[PDB]
Amino acid sequence: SQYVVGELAALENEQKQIDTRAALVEKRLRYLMDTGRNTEEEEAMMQEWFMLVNKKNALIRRMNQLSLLEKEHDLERRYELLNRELRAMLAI
Amino acid sequence: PNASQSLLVWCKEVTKNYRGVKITNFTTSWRNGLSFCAILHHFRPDLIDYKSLNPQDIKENNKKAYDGFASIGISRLLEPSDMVLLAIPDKLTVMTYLYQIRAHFSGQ
Repeated sequence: SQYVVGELAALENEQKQIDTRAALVEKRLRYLMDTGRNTEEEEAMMQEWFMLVNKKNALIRRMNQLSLLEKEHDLERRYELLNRELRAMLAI
Repeated sequence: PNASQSLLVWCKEVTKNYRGVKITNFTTSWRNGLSFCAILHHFRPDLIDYKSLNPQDIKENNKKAYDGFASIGISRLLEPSDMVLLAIPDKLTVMTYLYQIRAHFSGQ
């Protein structure tokens, strides 16, 4: 529980910064691609676009790994949760 | 070579000698679905029968590739209907999509 949410919270925050910068790189890179106004800023934005894509991909992979672990915990909570039902059934 | 050039070179290496594929750009070269399907076939030939594909079946070729890629973890950035009525495919979407396919197979 403890390790997971700490890490998910941090990643989810970093994902918010990525998506925020990327919306702006996109707006801009699209404007340059459509107008042809500056093939050099264009290429530099493309690079940045792709760096941002790389970051997001690495976060998504880290998130999914953590989510697996969180599912395995949850299942274990449910295992222990069933043990409680057995106990309470014996408290007569 | 810059990021576009290197991506384009990768696309041509991977699809080399696939019948009906001719890559010269990130727009009209992708419309008919073959190029995408050839990329899929090259990595995962168990997921698609390339020899039976029909070059004129724009919707179906694109669908097979998008479904093949989605089935191994690559998010859909294109729908088959984005190719309909002779639309030129959006350059930045096609590039990002190919970028994600290459990144998937490079262990990202």
